[PDB]
Amino acid sequence: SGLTHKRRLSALGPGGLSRERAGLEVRDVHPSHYGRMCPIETPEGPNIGLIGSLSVYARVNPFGFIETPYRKVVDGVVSDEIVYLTADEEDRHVVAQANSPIDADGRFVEPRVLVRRKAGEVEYVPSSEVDYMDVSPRQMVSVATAMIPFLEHDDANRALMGANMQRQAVPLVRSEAPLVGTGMELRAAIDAGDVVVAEESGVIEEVSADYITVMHDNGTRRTYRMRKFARSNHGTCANQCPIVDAGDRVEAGQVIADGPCTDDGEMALGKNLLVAIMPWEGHNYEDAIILSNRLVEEDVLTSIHIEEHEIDARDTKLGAEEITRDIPNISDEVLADLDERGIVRIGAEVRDGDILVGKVTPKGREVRDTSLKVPHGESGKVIGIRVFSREDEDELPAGVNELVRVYVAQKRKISDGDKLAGRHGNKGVIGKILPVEDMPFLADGTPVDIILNTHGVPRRMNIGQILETHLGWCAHSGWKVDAAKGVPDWAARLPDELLEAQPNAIVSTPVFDGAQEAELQGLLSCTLPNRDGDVLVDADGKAMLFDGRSGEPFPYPVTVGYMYIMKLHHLVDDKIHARSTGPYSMITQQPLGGKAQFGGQRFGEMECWAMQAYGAAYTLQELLTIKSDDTVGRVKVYEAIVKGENIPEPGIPESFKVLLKELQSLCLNVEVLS
Amino acid sequence: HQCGLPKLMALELFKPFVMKRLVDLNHAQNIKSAKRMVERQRPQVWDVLEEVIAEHPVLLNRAPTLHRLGIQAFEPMLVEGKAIQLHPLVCEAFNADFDGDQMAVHLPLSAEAQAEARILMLSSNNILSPASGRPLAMPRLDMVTGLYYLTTEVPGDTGEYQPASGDHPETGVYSSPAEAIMAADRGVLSVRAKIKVRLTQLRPPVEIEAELFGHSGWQPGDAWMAETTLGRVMFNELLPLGYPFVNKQMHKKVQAAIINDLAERYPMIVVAQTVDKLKDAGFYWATRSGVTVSMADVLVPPRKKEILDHYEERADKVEKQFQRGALNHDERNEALVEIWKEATDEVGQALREHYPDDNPIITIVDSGATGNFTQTRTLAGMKGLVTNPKGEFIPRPVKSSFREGLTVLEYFINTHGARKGLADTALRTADSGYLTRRLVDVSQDVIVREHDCQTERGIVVELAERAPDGTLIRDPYIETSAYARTLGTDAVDEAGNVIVERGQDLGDPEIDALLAAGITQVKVRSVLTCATSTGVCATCYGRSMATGKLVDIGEAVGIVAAQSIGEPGTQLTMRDITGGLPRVQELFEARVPRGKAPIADVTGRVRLEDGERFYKITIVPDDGG
Amino acid sequence: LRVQGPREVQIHLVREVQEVYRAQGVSIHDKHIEVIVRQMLRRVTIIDSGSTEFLPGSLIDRAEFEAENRRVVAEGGEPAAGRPVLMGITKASLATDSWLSAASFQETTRVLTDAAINCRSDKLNGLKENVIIGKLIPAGTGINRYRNIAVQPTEEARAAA
Amino acid sequence: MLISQRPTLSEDVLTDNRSQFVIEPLEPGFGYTLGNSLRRTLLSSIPGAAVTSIRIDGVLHEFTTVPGVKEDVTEIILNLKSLVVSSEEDEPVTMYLRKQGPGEVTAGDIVPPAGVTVHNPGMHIATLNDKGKLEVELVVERGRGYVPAVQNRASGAEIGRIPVDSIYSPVLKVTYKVDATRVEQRTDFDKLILDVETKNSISPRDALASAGKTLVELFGLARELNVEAEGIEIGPS
Amino acid sequence: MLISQRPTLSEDVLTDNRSQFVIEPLEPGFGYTLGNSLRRTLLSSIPGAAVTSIRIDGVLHEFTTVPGVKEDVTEIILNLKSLVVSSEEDEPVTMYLRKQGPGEVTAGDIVPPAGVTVHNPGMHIATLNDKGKLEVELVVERGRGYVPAVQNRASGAEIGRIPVDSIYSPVLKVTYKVDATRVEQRTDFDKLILDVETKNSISPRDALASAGKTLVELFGLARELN
Amino acid sequence: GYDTPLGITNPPIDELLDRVSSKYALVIYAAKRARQINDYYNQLGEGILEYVGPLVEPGLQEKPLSIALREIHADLLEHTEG
Amino acid sequence: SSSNNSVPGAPNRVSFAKLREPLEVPGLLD
RNA sequence: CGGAGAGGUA
Ligand SMILES: [Mg+2]
Ligand SMILES: [Zn+2]
Repeated sequence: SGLTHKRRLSALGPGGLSRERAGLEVRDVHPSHYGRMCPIETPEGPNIGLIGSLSVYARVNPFGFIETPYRKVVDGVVSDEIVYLTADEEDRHVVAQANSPIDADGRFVEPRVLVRRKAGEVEYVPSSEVDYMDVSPRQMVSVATAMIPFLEHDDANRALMGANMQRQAVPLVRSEAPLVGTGMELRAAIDAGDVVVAEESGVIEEVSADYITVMHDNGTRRTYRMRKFARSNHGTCANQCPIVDAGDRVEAGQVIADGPCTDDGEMALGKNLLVAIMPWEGHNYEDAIILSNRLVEEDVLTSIHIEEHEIDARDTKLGAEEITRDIPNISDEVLADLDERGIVRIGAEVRDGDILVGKVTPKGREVRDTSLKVPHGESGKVIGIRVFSREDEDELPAGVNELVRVYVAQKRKISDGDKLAGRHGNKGVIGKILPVEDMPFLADGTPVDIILNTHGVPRRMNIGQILETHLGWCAHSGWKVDAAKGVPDWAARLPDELLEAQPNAIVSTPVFDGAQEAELQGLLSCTLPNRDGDVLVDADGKAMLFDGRSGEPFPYPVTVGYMYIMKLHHLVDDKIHARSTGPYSMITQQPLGGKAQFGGQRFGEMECWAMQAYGAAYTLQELLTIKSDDTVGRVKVYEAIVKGENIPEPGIPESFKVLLKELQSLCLNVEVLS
Repeated sequence: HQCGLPKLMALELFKPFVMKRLVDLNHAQNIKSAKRMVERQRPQVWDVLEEVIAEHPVLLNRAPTLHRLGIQAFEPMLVEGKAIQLHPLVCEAFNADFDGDQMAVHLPLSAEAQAEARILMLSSNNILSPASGRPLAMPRLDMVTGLYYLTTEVPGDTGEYQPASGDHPETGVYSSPAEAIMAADRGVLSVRAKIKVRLTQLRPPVEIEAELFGHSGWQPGDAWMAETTLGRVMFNELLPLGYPFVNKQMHKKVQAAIINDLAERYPMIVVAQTVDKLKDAGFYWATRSGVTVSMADVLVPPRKKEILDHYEERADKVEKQFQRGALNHDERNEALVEIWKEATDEVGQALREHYPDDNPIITIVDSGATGNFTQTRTLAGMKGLVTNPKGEFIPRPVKSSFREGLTVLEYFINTHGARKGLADTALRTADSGYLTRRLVDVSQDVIVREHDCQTERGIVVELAERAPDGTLIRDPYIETSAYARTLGTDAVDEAGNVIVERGQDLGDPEIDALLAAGITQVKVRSVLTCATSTGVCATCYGRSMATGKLVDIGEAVGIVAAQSIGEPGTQLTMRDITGGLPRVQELFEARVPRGKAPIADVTGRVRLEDGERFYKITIVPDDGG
Repeated sequence: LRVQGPREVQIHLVREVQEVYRAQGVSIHDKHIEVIVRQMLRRVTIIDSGSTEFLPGSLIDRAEFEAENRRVVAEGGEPAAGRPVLMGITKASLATDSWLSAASFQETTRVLTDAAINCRSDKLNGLKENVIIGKLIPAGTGINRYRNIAVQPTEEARAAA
Repeated sequence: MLISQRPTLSEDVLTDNRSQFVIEPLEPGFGYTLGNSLRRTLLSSIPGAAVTSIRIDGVLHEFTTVPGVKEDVTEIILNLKSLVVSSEEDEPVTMYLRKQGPGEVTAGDIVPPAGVTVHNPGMHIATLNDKGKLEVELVVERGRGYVPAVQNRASGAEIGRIPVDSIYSPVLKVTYKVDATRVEQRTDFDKLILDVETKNSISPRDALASAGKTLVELFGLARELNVEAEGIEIGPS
Repeated sequence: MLISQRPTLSEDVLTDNRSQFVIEPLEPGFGYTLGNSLRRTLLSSIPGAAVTSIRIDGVLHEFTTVPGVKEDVTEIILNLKSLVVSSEEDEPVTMYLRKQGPGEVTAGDIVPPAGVTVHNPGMHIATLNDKGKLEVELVVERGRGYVPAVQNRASGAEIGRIPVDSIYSPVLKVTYKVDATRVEQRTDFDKLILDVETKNSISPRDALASAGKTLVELFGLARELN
Repeated sequence: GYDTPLGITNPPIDELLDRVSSKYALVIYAAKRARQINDYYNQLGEGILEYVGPLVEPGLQEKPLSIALREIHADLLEHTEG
Repeated sequence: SSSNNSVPGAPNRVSFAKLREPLEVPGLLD
């Protein structure tokens, strides 16, 4: 997310377009965007097109315009000496697609190769006309869109959704790099600044959870300190753990420690889960998801989150503000946790409502116990307290003495409502977490971990997820193409070291130059047995599953495999919210807004139209009078419900009286005749 | 009628009720103790909470509330978790999927308020869309697939009926559906094989009842032989007892017909229970339908290369003609566009022919569940032409499907047109909101006030103009111009007696009788002609589409009309003459369209002369002016 | 409307909107569009002021126009000339008798200042206004017929208790 | 270990022979575990008796009609097939049904030898007209579950005998569901709702008891590997 | 057609922690159902032992790092959770692991009291470089199925206590394959082949026995009508 | 011709709308009867004067609206318009 | 061939790449 | 808890 933020092209700033005013000619893909701005990975809402992303190979010239590398092709020879062309000069010449079949001899196979002619018109042409060439089939896409495997098999909309989702995956407690990634994951992590790349080659001397100490090849020692369990801008843990031993030798530019979402230096935003593509009893209905309970018991998707609570004691004109332990008009039991200074002892599970920092307000006893407490909907242990004291000549703001701050951390397992999503735009919310017993299990008893509805794939034109599932099965099982008598025809151009792979063999399919369909067919045709000489998944890629709920085998084979899915930062724990009564607004006496200060959901203007259309008059009247801004009405309704008495009658909206006063203030004698 | 509610949300919404019940049950001597018990969640608050929330409707709301059914009242049930559980059938009404959508919960308090929530707004009572009266609690997606699979007859299946061979008696005849189910659970019978059963609980069809029982009826308990598949027996066992046997493959149209017939003939509770049972059956049998996706299931047309080369030759000939100056740029682009459109159509035809009838993709498409064959072509055959940012087609065109994998240029030129779609969707929802607000404001004070103004003014509906050679062809758009009206006059044909009396709802039987009688026009009462001083009358408005009966005397029909016209604004695309949402805006605002095409003012011949940038359309005054 | 009258423009508007909606495969029964069109064709423009106090060129509602003409003829006749007129939905929305509804709809400053000049009194008879003041909307279960039902046990059931 | 809830078996009689049994607080995975086992054991474990084959005089090759009888052969076949007969002898016993002249043929008109008993004497087998005569010989052997028609073992042994499907099981139809039933900080448990429909031979209560016996025997055989093993016990009463 | 042969169960031992049990003759169609009943019972209702909570010397919370270990404490928990214990005491017991100085720290170094026995020595726990000391106290307890982290405040405990999720499942994986004999003679039957694979805490025979006992109890409760 | 209505959907709404003309009428019918039943409940401890308790035997704790709807279904009550 | 050679500790992630790589991805934050 | 801005979800 950070790396994509640092490479964003926002067209809306002071001196730039306005979101409300921006039209439809700017919110578009221009043929000059090829290799300079990504035609995918755009905000899905009102910022559709006003916030782009800089492509992978693009760079900015001294003036400010963007340039993209090419590969100067001369006399039909695709020569090196890349030249960074700009858009204007790009128009003049004719660019060639790198996926074009260069025969390693500086000459295309066929004469007709598609090229962006002048004004982004793709056309064929003879090799003499061709002037330049792309660097890679993977140049127009950005850094987060390049991590989608089988991108060319997804439709632009779903690829955009997947690219915008890879930036939302939460760091899981454990990380697992994809079996079927693309390759833009080691560089996307070493160029993001979260993996601690070694400064200079050397030999690790002492490696611990909090410090590596590279003993350089010149007698110098450079200890790398690991930021353990920190808080990111979005409350997500920032674990860094060493991945080297005390005897290893590292090289300059080598990854020496993992980061938040990393596995051996590569981006790992999710986990590899065994997935079935069948509809199942309607629980995975309309984009919902069914998870196995194994993902909850084994912490397969269990993210650590940290919240940052702060409170300060201002000098104020009156003076004497102090963070004291003794809380006026308080109980002893509630004060047990606080330490001598008045700060909770680190390692205590501060549940919602518990005291964190006893603060008194000497309104120069005039001391309100305005103590920082575990806010509404918070929990978890206290992992760190930071207090800055004026007496310690700290750089505090003007007019304070202490700036105590607390961190509460909480491990959130995956539950019903969380928003797992693959890399292809196949987002959904967990509809049910089935127990591991009643799950479709393969012939060998292995229960599938997740079930995805069949009706979501063909409609949305993101078949790339199915290919990812097949190749994930192939990678997990391992394969061995039998070249006993000549290599197979479908594997002639398959690279060596890919004709045989041991189980759990991570592969990569570059974004636009990866695994063809025939190669997937073949690698499914030849896969190793699991433990006994039984192949659980046939050539089609579909297994014969057993319904764990009833026992009978499903009548037809079911597509199974391993798909990489990511836990998005849209957990249900942050969205559930309810109000019976609480804080009310001040000017208009309506309730307050937002989950933070309790707050109440807004009965919008077009939710009054629905009630009026229903003809429900009394419900609308009560909602607008005795629930919102009829103060006497509100209190009497509460008393009526707590007691047994009938619900009272309404009054006058305080909002209407506010409007009357404002209309008078304008200079208009509004009056309510009789 | 039910919704699942997180217990930790119910505990907060129903806090005063729980406090009162705790004090009542002596679990807290005073209100403060009960409040503390609720705050600390002692193990008995849940026990009293399930009693408290029992039979207390809760209005679930989703934003945007585009139409009336965006707010519906369900019965709360505590569910373990932190997510509201929404019954799958109200998803279409709320327009709610499960990809992260949230919903608001509202609890009415006063006895009046709960009466509205339980009668006016209960979900089970709201099955028909007020915009058109079509059912909205109809099975869809997985339910449609499951019922389509269950109700299918596949020839040559296990346990199929076989005649006598002259050596052994008939085979595949079952004494009752219980025996058929017993055979199916033993593997000897397939739930989609034609069999002859002896039914005694399913009402026979009309013709079979007429030619077997006659008399008065089938008098349940009476037996009759039915040659059908076990699945169709199971499906018809979910319809009401009195419903005639439906031996058909349950496409989504067929299921819609069943649901609408139940709505128009049976009480609403019967319809609700029927849709619930169909939901259960469809969800059960969609799991067993074996619908999955694999690249082996996505078959490709066999001779795609041949067709592509054939049309590439035409493209080459057009290009050479353009090179020799035979035509300009526009003609070349038009010719290539036509060539490649023909190519895409031919490839789609070949792909349609190639797929079997049981391919899961084709099963889901033909089942009416979701999607169309355009998407199937795009996935398997070829995507075809793509649009420039201006709007003109790219003459390349895209030539690789999403199964074979698009090249770099094809993907780029596809994104070209995809982004415009997304952006226009956003801008058009923004515009449709404003249009709906204006429509709700203009017609907020139209209310049914009188039961009948007893006027005679009315409007005439086209109602199936007669054919030239002589035949009564039904007008295609009659469901939205003649049904749910009340006649302003009587109907008499060929000096015959009155076919339909004045003041009739003019439903299916009435329109069928009118067409059989052989009359093409009828005058019906319309709100345009209501004589009430303030608001429309109930008879002029006609049937209330939602309830299926005559509109009530307090109905706020203006807001309903505004919402019904303004809810399908997102569906209506924003696509020099305006032809979309801008056209609707400049219509309802009556601004000056886009091109004010002149209209005639008097009858007579025209003496048009042709020029450039103008004409001379002069109309002779046949009247004589 | 000027050439073929109000009925023709009504059918034309209904047909146009239905064409636009049918093109996109959306079914809306014509009675909703008819309600809206009825609302659009409510007023008449004043050609001749006459003895009645109607400024020429001012669009007044049909009820007021007819009633004032019928009053004037009964008490010193000089009937006023009036042509049927078509108004967009914004003009019709802002021309309401209630300055409160029009003010809450759009152009609050213009509506409020013109109301202040004309000293208009708002009969709180609408739905939006009754919502604003927090009184029962005159619709559905707010009609005088329904809010004043008289429930009571029957004499037989009363005795049985 | 011990389970603190101990589900409760409650029955709700609907018809003279049709019930809807409801268990209750079942640990939150046992609604199906025992439900489907009980369904299949109710269907095919319970011994019963049904007609295996019949022979009708006058019908050897042509199976289109029976002379002197209004109904075709297949209707007679599937009317006899729905004959609730209970037997004790393990051997296949033979029954004869003969009637002459116009009238109605009823299940009571078949003479049952010592053994087989017709639990539904009133059942419309056939009608007769024009001095018609019917004489059909049945064979009954006690079995279990549903057994489709068995083809002739020796074709030369009999030419008139024709086999029919055998619904040995006295239980006709069983269906089950599960629901969530608890407010005890855990609204996640199961409630199995059986729906047993049986013939006149056995009341659904006794059929459910027999299925329970069968499953107890099978799972006791399973448990015999280790008697003193630690497991979950519902407890006595 | 009254098949006269009661089901008989025979066992096959493929290895110490796996075995195939064969049950025949079952009535046709009643193989899958019985096998699935046994599978469901085995995968959810087999009692076992697991660690309930821990306490390491110099850590107050579970989001810190012991000095001298390459494994953050969280990874130590993730490693410990893969232990395979078999306890006989019906009450919480305690186990201690003590190490100091260079060398890897594995489950073999654990010293259990009488009763509980660690069934997979040598897996991994942590590595100590030069100056790391690990003194971790475990609390083994008996249970069934799955039980989330027992809250520290709800059950009175100290600040240094770290509740750990407990998965008591002694069964690792289960399946079945039914061999159905379909013959025109109609002397049909089903042969079930149950493959129980336990995680070395209890032999598959014990797990099958526990499942049988549970199902016998339930269907005996179902046998109270007549 | 239907299975036993359960919960909020009991009694059937069509059998209720038989007693009245409009759902708007049944709304106020049930609301007013529920108010009267609640008034009886709150007056039982105090001096019972005119608020007559429910007529159909109320369930274990059936809320007043449910009892009123059952009474309207059994047709104990009578209503007049205004 | 494989993932890459530029990064020393690159995991052995084999690639289905057919085309070669004339240039290496620049510094992304550059 | 009032304003301004940014990002995001449906
Ligand atoms: Mg959604
Ligand atoms: Zn009228």
